[PDB]
Amino acid sequence: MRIVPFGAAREVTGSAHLLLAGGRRVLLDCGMFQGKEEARNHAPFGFDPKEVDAVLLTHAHLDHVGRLPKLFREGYRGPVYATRATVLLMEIVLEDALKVMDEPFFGPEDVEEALGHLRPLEYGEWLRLGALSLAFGQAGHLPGSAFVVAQGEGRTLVYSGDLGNREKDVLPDPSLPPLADLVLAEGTYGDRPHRPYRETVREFLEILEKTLSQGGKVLIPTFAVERAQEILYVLYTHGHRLPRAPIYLDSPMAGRVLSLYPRLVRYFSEEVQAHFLQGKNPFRPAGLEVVEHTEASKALNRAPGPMVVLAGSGMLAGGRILHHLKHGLSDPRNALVFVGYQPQGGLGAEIIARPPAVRILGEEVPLRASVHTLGGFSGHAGQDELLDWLQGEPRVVLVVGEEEKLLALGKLLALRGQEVSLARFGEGVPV
Ligand SMILES: [Zn+2]
Repeated sequence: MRIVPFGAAREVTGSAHLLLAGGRRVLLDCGMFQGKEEARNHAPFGFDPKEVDAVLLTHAHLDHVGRLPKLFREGYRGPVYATRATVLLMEIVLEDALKVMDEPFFGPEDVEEALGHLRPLEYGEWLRLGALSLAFGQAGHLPGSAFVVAQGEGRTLVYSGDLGNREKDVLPDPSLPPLADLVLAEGTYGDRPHRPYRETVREFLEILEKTLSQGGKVLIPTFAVERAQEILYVLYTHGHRLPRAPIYLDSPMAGRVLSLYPRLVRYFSEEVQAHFLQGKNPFRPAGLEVVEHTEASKALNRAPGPMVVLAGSGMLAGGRILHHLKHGLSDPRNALVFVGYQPQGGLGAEIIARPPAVRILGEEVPLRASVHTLGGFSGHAGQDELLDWLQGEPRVVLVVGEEEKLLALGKLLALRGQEVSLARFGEGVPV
């Protein structure tokens, strides 16, 4: 038994790892490369898709599912297991990827073909292929998120996928992994832990209080898959002490996802499940409004506050949020609140730099609006949490993250007495 990395090796995008054991060949995740590496999506998988017996999916994010349609595109026709949640979320996610995609590497034909082979698999359910036994573990990174426990040949392998940030309240706690012979783990935040959730929420409400009372606009760039609605959960549960203001979820995508949430109750925390039981939907705070078209979205640019606005892209790589910033950043009474990680060398980091003005949609705009960075809202397990999850495991191979982060995590693991290595593309590791 051995696992072969085929993405997310000394990098963060591209998750896909071939499991070779018991004459069977299981594909663990199959995501697209993003950012600067985006062209690699056109390159070859590094293995014959046609020779895959089955593929498992940890969660619906593009960086872990994005290259599945390409897998079918080239022949593969086996089953693709995932949680109901991961399945339903994937449809929304992929149809959007198709639509919002400059240079395609797969077609609509490849999409339904892929969606068509998806087969449900829930936490604690065991799959069997030859002597190989597979099952999903609770990851708490998204609804339906999970880590893979592969067991066979007298060995045991644990694949982490993306471990969530246990401190938040929407998803349930990640599960400790079973003691394994080998753990293929992520390290997005191998260098540092996040600011505590609790105090992050507090600082969050603080910002809203001040901004909303002076009739300002609270701008919140956000991803449409889970971050957008988690922010709406906070609003929903602290909305009793917040000044009245319309809440605009300026992202059709984010809405579709929201609509789907009620159908996913089981996948959330006991707290979130308790609300749904009282007949209420904690993802819909008062005055919530989902903006469908550009016309209304642009009117919000020139609409006096107070108002809370949410829009993507979450990395500010484009989207309606730019238009909101282009017209809301020069008023000191408004507040920009980053709730997601901002890549370096981007407008995000650039804005946090705090120059006198910034370029947006071809126009240097004075930066007076106050800026904030609430990292406590990260959906990834921080370094302290990483060390916890990984505790006790004899051997660990690192994926997902930048060399440095992974090395930082590595060093700590090593000094702890654990064996470790950063995965390499192609170079398999013995389970
Ligand atoms: Zn993810």
